[PDB]
Parts: sequence; C-alpha cells; structure tokens
Amino acid sequence: FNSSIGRTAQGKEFGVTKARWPAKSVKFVQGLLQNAAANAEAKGLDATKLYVSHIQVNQAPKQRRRTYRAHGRINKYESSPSHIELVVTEKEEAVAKAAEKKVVRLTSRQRGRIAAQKRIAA
Amino acid sequence: ASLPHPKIVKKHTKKFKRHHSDRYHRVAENWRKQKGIDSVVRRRFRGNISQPKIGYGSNKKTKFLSPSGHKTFLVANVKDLETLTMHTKTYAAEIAHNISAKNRVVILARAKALGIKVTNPKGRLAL
Amino acid sequence: AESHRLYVKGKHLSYQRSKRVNNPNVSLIKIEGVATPQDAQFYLGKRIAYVYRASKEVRGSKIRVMWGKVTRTHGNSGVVRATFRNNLPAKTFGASVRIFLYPSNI
Amino acid sequence: GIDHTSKQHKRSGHRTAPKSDNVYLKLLVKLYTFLARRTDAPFNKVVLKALFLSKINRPPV
Amino acid sequence: VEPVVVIDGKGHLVGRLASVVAKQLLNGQKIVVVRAEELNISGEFFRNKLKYHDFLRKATAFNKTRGPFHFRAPSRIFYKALRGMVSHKTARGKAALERLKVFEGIPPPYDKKKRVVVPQALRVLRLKPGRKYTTLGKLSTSVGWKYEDVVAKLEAKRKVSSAEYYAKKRAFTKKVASANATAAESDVAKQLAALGY
Amino acid sequence: TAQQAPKWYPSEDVAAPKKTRKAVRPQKLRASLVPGTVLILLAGRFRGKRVVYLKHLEDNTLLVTGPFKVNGVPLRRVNARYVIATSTKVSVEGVNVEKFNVEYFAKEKLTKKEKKEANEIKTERVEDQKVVDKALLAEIKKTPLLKQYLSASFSLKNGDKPHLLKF
RNA sequence: GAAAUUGUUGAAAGGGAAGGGCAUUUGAUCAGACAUGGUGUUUUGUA
RNA sequence: GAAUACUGCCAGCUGGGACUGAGGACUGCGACGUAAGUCAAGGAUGCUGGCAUAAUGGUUAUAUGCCGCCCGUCUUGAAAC
RNA sequence: CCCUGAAAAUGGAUGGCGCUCAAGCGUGUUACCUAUACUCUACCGUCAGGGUUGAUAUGAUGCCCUGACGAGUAGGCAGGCGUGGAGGUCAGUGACGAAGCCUAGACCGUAAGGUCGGGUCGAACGGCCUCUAGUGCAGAUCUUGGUGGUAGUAGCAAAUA
RNA sequence: UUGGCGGAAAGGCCUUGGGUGCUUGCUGGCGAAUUGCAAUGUCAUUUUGCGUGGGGAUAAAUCAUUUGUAUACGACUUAGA
Ligand SMILES: [Mg+2]
Ligand SMILES: [Mg+2]
Repeated sequence: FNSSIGRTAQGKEFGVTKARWPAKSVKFVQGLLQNAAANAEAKGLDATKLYVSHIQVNQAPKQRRRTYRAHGRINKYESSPSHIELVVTEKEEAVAKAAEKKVVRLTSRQRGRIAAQKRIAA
Repeated sequence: ASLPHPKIVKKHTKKFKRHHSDRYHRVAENWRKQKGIDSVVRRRFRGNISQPKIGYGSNKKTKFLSPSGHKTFLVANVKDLETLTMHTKTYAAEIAHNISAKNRVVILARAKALGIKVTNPKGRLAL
Repeated sequence: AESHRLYVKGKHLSYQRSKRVNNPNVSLIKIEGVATPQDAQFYLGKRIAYVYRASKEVRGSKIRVMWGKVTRTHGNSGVVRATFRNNLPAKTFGASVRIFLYPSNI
Repeated sequence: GIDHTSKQHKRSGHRTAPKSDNVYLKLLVKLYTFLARRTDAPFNKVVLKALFLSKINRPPV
Repeated sequence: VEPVVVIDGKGHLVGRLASVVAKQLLNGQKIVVVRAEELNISGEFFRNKLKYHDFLRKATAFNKTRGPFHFRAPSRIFYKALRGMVSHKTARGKAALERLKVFEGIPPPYDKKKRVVVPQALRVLRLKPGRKYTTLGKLSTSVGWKYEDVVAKLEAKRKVSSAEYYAKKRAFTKKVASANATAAESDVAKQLAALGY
Repeated sequence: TAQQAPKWYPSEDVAAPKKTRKAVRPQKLRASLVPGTVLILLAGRFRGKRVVYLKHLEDNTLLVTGPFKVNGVPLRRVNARYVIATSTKVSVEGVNVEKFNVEYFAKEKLTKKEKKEANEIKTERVEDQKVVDKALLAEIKKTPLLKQYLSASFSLKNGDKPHLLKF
C-alpha cells in the first residue's frame, strides 16, 4: 500500500525508495509486543531467545460517517480498523535430520552390473 | 478377480468446462452450450475448447466399468449387500456416505464373508 | 579403444507440421551421413533413443530414456519420420538423439 | 461429403408398436407379430398393421 | 559433425550465407563467423547505399529512441540479415541466436583455428562474371562505421604472423612427405596399396 | 435402499474363444547367417564384441561363442535381430553342438520373497566351453590375424556411414 | 457460517497484460490390480 | 539380320518398413492330400525377459512448439472507434 | 524484358528477411510437403432392413445380424439431468452424527449431473414408481444487500496569529 | 623444469632438460561366463553448501549531523576521531 507516497533516503536500509513513519501503528504494535513479552515471562520463557514468529493484520468492520459534497450530495467517510495478532517463540536449535529410508528398486541387469563392478574392482 | 474385459478406453478423459468459467467467478464450470450469435466456441473455431457430442461415447462393452473391472453398486445395509451374492465378478459394492461406523463394520464383515468387493473399505474407520 | 559408439547420431528437428499447425505425434529426425531417401531406406525400422538427465534419482539412475523407432523417409534430403511411445518434449528441437543398428537386416 | 439425393436419417413415418398402454392390446400385437413373422400369410400382416391404428383410423363397423 | 564451425566470411553473399547459417543454428550447430567486413552484396555500391538510406529513414516518429535501430558495423548488418530469418521473438529463436557470434576480423580465440567456406554462398560460384557487387566493409564505413582502418591494421599483423606459421608448417609437411615416400615401396606399403591405403 | 436394482443382471459365465487358425511354421533366417559366421554383437552385455555363430536353436535363437579364451565371451545364445553378419567366415565342422538346446539354458526363476538387498557357475557349462573353444581355435590359427580380430572390439568412428559400410 | 474481497504461511511462474486448446518434459500428488480354485498336505491350532 | 528404348500385360518370384488384432464353442466357401488328416480357408497366436512398484498411467502446476481477439445483442456484415 | 513518362503529406512493407547464369520473368519435366476431403479399420449415435417366445432366469419397449449416414442460426420434435411439494414403496439413512458448507483427493456418465474419501457441523433426510408447480440465470443503464481497484489518492489552503 | 612468443576478446602457442607410466612395432602365458535373448544400462561439466588441513589479508558503505556550487521528494556536492 505505497502508491503515490513520498520518497525518502531511509528506505536504503531495505532497498526501497518509499518508506514512512506510521506513529499510531507503531504505538499499537509495540503495545501488543509489550503484552506478548509479559505473557512470555508469565509463562516462564527465556526472554532472550524470543523472536516474533507470527504476526498478521486483517480488517475489522468499518466505522462510517458522512461527507458533504457539492450540489447537495452525501458520501462516506469510513475508518478501516484492524485486528492484529502476534506470536513470539524461543529460537531453538537445528530442527531435525535422519530423512526417509528411500528403498531402492533395481533390475537384474543393474544388479549384475553392480556385482560386476564389485568383482572387477576392490 | 473381475470378469475378463477388453482394454478400457476413454475417448476424452478431460472434463468439459464452460467457456469463461476461468474468466468470471459468476460462471460456474458445469457445462452449458453457447447459444450466442457470434460465439467462437459455438462456431467451432480452431484453437478453442471442444464441445461434448455423441462421438465421444464409451464402448458398450466397457461402459460403466470401474478400472478394477466392476460396476459400482451403492449399498446401505446387509440386505442391500446380499443382492450381489451371485454377481460378485461383475458388481462391486460401495457403502453409502451416510452409514454409521458401527454399521459399516457389519457390512464389511458380511462382504468379506460373501466375497464381495467393497470400493470404499476405509470410511469412518478409527485407529 | 577410445570410441565405443554403436549408434548413429541424429538431431531432432521438429514435429510434422503444416505452415501453421503442428502434430506432436510424429517427429522429424536428421540422421547424419544420409542425404537421400534411398540411403535413408536403410534406417527404417531402427530404434531411436532420446537420452537425457534429471536431478532426481528414480530407480538407481539419474538418466532417463525415451524410446521410439524410424517409420518412413521425409522429403528429398534424408530426413526421416519417427514415432515414440511418449512424444518428444519440443524443447529438444535441435537436441542429439541416438539411432541404434538393431533390428538389423545385415 | 456426399451429394445427398434424399433426406438422411428420416423415420419411415408408419406407426409400429401402438401408442396405447393397454396390456391386452400389447399381448395381442405380440401374438400377431409372431404370426406375421412366421406364418407367411398376408392376413396376419394386415391385421398386425391394423392393430397399431389410432381411434379415428379405426371407425366402428 | 563439429562442436563449433568457424566460417571465414570473405567473398560470401550476405543473404545466402545468412540463410545457410540460420538453418544451421536452428538445427543446433554452433557457428562463429569471422571477417565480417569482407562480405559481398550483389548489386552496385550506389544501389546498396540507397537501400541503406531507405532503411535509415525509418524511425518511430514520437520518440526515435524506441524505433528500429540502424546498426552500422558489418557484423551487426549480418546479424540483422540473420535475425530476419530466425523467429527471434520465441524462446527457440533466442536459444538459436545465442549459438552465434559474428566478428570483424579474426579475434585471438579463433585465429589459431580452422576456417571453412560455404560453397553455395560464395560470390565466385554464384554470380555471373560481369555482375557488380559491393564490399560490406566499404558500405558500412560509408554509412558510419568508425573502425575500418584499425581492423585493417590488425588483419595485416595477423596475416604476417600466419605466414610465419605457414612457412614452418610447409617445411614440416615436406619433411613428412619425403619420409613417407622413402618409406613407401616396402612390403607393408604394397599391402596397404593392395588394400586401398 | 440406496440404489434400487438392475432389472437384468449380466451373466457371469465366461465364454470360450473361437478356434484359431494361426499355426507355427519355422523361422526362415536371413541368407547371411550360415554356421561359422563371425558376428558383431550389437546390444547386450558383450556389445561391440565379435563372436562366432555355431547353431540355430529351437526358439529362433543363435548359439554363439567367443571363444572364451579369445575375448571372454562364453557359450551363449543371442537374438538374430541384434547381430550383424560379417563376411568373415571360419569353418565350424568338427564341433558337436547338438548337446545344447533350449533346456540347456535355464535361469531357475526366483521367488518374490527373495529380494536382493545388497547381493556360482555350472561345472558342466565350463567344461562344455573348454571342449568347444579348443576346437574353434584350431580353425582360427589357419588364417592370420583372426585371434586379434576377435579379441578387438567393434566401434563406429567419426565418418562411418553404416548404410555404405560393408561388413 | 458460502462467495465477492483481505491478512499470514507454503508452493510455483513472471523482458509491454493475463487467461485457453493439442502434445510431451519436469516437479508434486493419487487410484486400481497383484491373494486367485490349484497337484498339494514339505503342516501346525489337526481337520 | 538382330538388339535396345517406349508403352502395356502376368491368376511371375522376392526383400525391407509402418499402423491395426475388431470378433469369441461349432456351422460357410475353399485349397493340399488316395485317405486319415492338414492349412495362410467366415478378424492373433506362439515363445521369452524385466518389473510387480508411482515403473506405466490419471490429476494438477510450470516449461516448450504451434494455434487461440470479449462475451451477450440488433444487423447484409461486430474484436470493433 | 528494362528504362523515361511516374508528384503527398507519422516511419513501412512482393507478409518479413533477403534475392541478380535469382530466391525475378516465360516455359517444360520430375521428386517432395499436407485439409476435419478420398480409401481401409475400430468405436459412439441415428435411420433402415431382417432374425429370434423353446426349454432354464430374469428384461420381446429385450437380445442379435447386416448396410448406409452424421455441418448448422431462426425454428420444430424426441430422449434425458436437476429443484420445492404430494400418493405409494424400500418394516431406507441418521446424535456410534441427517442436512448444509470446504476440499489443484478418487470413481462413473458424451453431457446436464451422480457417487465416495477427508475436514467442519449439529437434527433431520434419501433411492425407486407416479402426481403437481411460484422448477434451473451471466447479462435486462435488472431488484435488494454486500465488497473491490481507484487509494492511504483528491484533499482537510476565505474570515490578519 | 629452462627459454621465448602472443593485448583485437592476449589467458594460448612453441621450446630445453630430466623423471615416471604405457606402448598394439613383434612373439607368448593367465583372467572374463550368471547383466541369463535387448532394456542409456549410468563413465560428461555447471553451480553451491558443509567438513577436514595448508597458505594468505586484517575494510568500507548507508542512516543520523552538516554544506549549498544542488534540490518538489528522492538524488547531487561538501564537512565531521
Ligand atoms: Mg464538503
Ligand atoms: Mg467460475
């Protein structure tokens, strides 16, 4: 959601040109971050390996007002509120190893070739 | 275990879809014939979708047969299952979708006793 | 020795086509060495293998083969027509392909 | 393409197997179609065709 | 038959060579064309200069930068004539065109390799004696190519080095032919002569 | 009931096939295959190797041998459509090949249970090979370079056109 | 608790649209047949 | 006095290649045979190998070759500026 | 045959590249390429002509044999698929989960459609023979309701601060 | 390993010396089977990661501050241990 916004030098960190400072959004998001850190210390987490594993924002129901336009017309003036959720997890070690067995199917010609190689070399 | 049959051939294994069902969401992909006066699909221009016709019909020795070689017969209980006692090599039972699990075990036991093939012997089974 | 080739090299040129409609069921093969239908009549009925590689090992190998045969001559310059079990993937236009000497009449 | 001299796929236009659902009439036309097939008499074919007829084509006698 | 085929472009006709080479690329043969400044076009120099001026007139009116590009080098003229005969707007055409590189002169990757000719595109074999022809280097430097003389100087240096190579090669092959003639008329030589070698 | 019934059931009795008219006449081999011919194996494990042809077997196969002392090809049977009959001819009179037949080569077919997860020769076969090859090599020693020819492999070089080559 | 429309995650493609038809490569995913009656008892729960 | 070319005929012989195998007891017309019988005579059988699993195949996404203009409507004529 | 005659407006079209004893023009001889056309075969349907009530087992509107044919707007006819409700039947399915909904999972039909597996869910519903109709939508600047791109855009600048 | 030559895109060509292996120039000895009558029957080069153990070297850019030779905003030109 960035069309026709201004350009700035502080997007060089992220390789973009269009960046902003949405102060109200930052206030709400950092309040939720503080609440999640409080929930994590209440649950008894390490509080130093935490990274934000999940976050999403989607749309709440709109809040509507009226706008008065020329030649006596009415239009909408609607707020688009947000539902925000986020999950912080501890950063763990490497996940897993030891993949599937991968049972092999070989024809008689392939088996004879492998046996011939094993005989013909050491 | 089925009756011997010729090789099953489908003349058109692809599903006939309505023109512009990919284009618009209001247009479902159930087949409707284009009755428009300028329709390229109705006029059968090269490079457009093909239409269903009688030439795609399956062989009468091969029609209504499953790839196992039987015809599907829907069953709801043991009395419906027992109608296929003398016709095991031509028909295969299929338990209806609305049969409970404690009846499904009975139908599977009776079909295994009678030698009848069940095409869905895994519905509502707990493990 | 240093050479072990028991086949003849060929190139997959195109499909059988008109000016604007192609037919993937019949492929066109340029066998090297032959420049006339009378010399191309020797190669009728010979097996053709298109041999390519893939990343995923399937049954002990990363090399997959598509088999076919020569059916008839094409044109005046020794191009032949070839049919395969599954048709050639059309990105192989200009790819090398192997014409084996069996079934032999000599 | 064929230069057709007639109308393709046209019905014969003569009524067989009568439109009534009378079971005794169907038994009668079964008996008389057997007789018309095998007795090689023209009478059976005539009455078999007359059994198919509608009401206005069967006036009272 | 070959991995890379190096074609000496001297004395060849542009269209006939391009129609040979485009079919070779579409069949999958790798082609490099050297000495592109010595191609020939049939017709008067003034006719072909008028043809290039008629081509040079054509440009997009509202912005000349997006119009047809009029390339001036002889190799790029040959590339234009060949891209006309390859269906270049498809992936098959792009994959064909990336099997080709065309040069003025003979660069150092290819000055030590073997150059071939195409006899069905050679000017002395195709044109009637008496018809007039052009040189592509002369036409190209008439329409704006800047590097005609530096290519001539580099080609003079390369020809001097190649003649120095060829003198040694000729002396060595005369020694080998002398030894083969003196080692002939032995029993193995007569058996090979009976067997055809 | 979910489905009602079929009004007629198809009969489950399988019919007999009609009496065929495809008798088996024996294979008519091509004219270049006479016993004693040097063949080139086109396919198989020993492809590109030159062997000598001895006897036409019952299942349209050719009995061949290397000899085993020359190029290591044992007594074997090959398909006639997978060889090239060269013009080089040796005489195989003096070899008793009537012992071999289709039952002489039996694979002893393997059950489905015996799966080779990771991983021998008949003594009758090995002295039969030793009997026949010492009779072949005496005929090989007459004309020169045949032992070297049979030991060397066949391969196509650059510029070899098989429609123009004579074997 | 559908669809339009949206967020996150996952997979994939993308040189001035996208979408479709025939054919095949590649990747992912998946159904069916594989017992059969059988000389036979090399047999245990002895039929 | 011949040959050969050209055209035409043979119920003359013969080599290679491709696609198809529908039907399902018998009945018919024939051929070779003194006969038993046999056969290429009203539609494919015989022998062998590998695998028995995602290998063939189906579906789906993508890539490639060729093709493919937006539907409905009035109209002689619609992709229509 | 070629040339002069022969002048128009964006840059330009033997289709393009290009071609000069042609890849041009006139003419002749062969070989070759391929249409949903022709020949043969298989399968689907339609139409026509026939055979077959004998016993056992069913369906005589059935089964079987033979031949020909298949374009289609306006329009006509036939055979079918689907929906709400009604009579009959399956002593049908179901709280051990009915209906509904989701599902680049499977099967059947040329198709309208039908069936199954998984998830969600919570109280009724289905097959067959018939009866009945307020019975099938992409459009009508359609009706009601909801939602997009535009777009975090136009803008929120009169009345001295 | 010695000596040259090569700048068009040199990145390659030639040469000196010794080592080492092979030699089918010629004549011998042993081995090969069973992949079962074919199944590419697997031998190439392209990029990346992770391990070893052996060398090699110890930076800048951007934001923020500043400038005004620049400037709608970005961008540009300056300065700052
Ligand atoms: Mg206002
Ligand atoms: Mg849709």
